[PDB]
This record gives sequence, C-alpha cells and structure tokens, in this order.
Amino acid sequence: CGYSDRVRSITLGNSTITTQECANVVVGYGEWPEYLSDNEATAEDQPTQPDVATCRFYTLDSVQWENGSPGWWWKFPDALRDMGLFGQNMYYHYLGRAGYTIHVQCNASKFHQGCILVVCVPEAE
Amino acid sequence: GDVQNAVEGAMVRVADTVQTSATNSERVPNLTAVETGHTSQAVPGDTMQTRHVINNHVRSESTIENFLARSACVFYLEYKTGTKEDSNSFNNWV
Repeated sequence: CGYSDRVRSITLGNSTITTQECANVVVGYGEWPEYLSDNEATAEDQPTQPDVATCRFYTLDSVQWENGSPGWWWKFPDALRDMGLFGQNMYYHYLGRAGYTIHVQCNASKFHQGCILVVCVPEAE
Repeated sequence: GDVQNAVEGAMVRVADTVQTSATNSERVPNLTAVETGHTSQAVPGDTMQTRHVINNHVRSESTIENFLARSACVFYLEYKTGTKEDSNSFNNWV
C-alpha cells in the first residue's frame, strides 16, 4: 500500500476538510446517522430534505487557548441558528431532525505541551 | 362472537396513511354538501402531499366494555346497632 492512517479527507456538500494528523474517527454509539423510516414516522405531512444546501461544514467562532483558561461549551442545535440555509429552514419549520459531524481543529509546534478533552454530552441539564 | 365468552377476542388497528403526490385533476374530494346528512370521508392525503406512515395504534380503551366496566359508587346507607324500639336499627334502599 501507499496509505497512511494519519491523513483523512472528509468531503460533505461543497466543503472539504483535510487533516494530516488525526487519530481515527469516533462514530457515536456505533451508529451512522440516516433518515427517518416509515415505521417511526408520526408526522403525516411530506418532509422536505434540502440535501446539499444544508449539509456542509459551518465554521463557528474560535477561542484562544491560554495557560490559565478553564474550558468552553457550546449548545447544539442552538449554535447553528445563524448559519445560512440551515438557520432559515430551522426558523420556518416546527419540527427538525439531523445528525452532526463535529470537527475540532487545533495545532502547535513540537515545543508545546497540553491536552484537551473533546466530549459531546447528550442532554446536559 | 358471544359477549359472555371473554376469551374470544378480535383485533383491528387504526388506518394507515398512504403517500400522495400533487394533482391538477377534475375531481374534488373535499367538496361535499352538508345538507345530505352525510359526514365527509376526507382523509389528510386528499389536500396535502403526505408521506407513507404506518400506524399501530389500536382503539382499545374506547370499547364500550372497557369504558363502562369500572366499579362506581351508587349509594351509601347508614344504620345503628339498636333494639326493636329504634327505627334506625335497620335501614333499606330502593
């Protein structure tokens, strides 16, 4: 082979993120997101699915990591409410359903040290 | 069958919704004349594009039996421990 497992390319919509240092990719609870079935439907009206227009990488704001800083949190889907046509569909529709690819980016040279936990907590009251 | 045979049952479920598409037909399924004394049989698929849904709901607490068959208080009557000279030593209810 010529492959390495440190390089990865995720293309979704018209947006591609590349990364040349990573360690695998965690699929939450072993299950890959997919559309609602007709055995689990409750709503009777025909769903809209905007596909490519609403699936794509939205870069949210970036905070600076400092020596004293204690940590940060964001709440989803609430955070995405101003992001393009996702925001619009969410604004004009009573019900919504979607999964998400969370990709946290950071980098430093060899003469830095430090370690951050990146965790997705469902239902954090 | 017999309503005194309680181990014999039946099963039915609530109707499903079949998917429909847009039309530009010459048939009106939501126009009717109330005067007739006929209740319209419109279903959501007649005026919207609906998806296919399967219902497994079952009407089962709206059966006449299940509705009426719970023990209700109809009356309470009072009586003391007495002698024959008392007229409250027994009591009766029509």
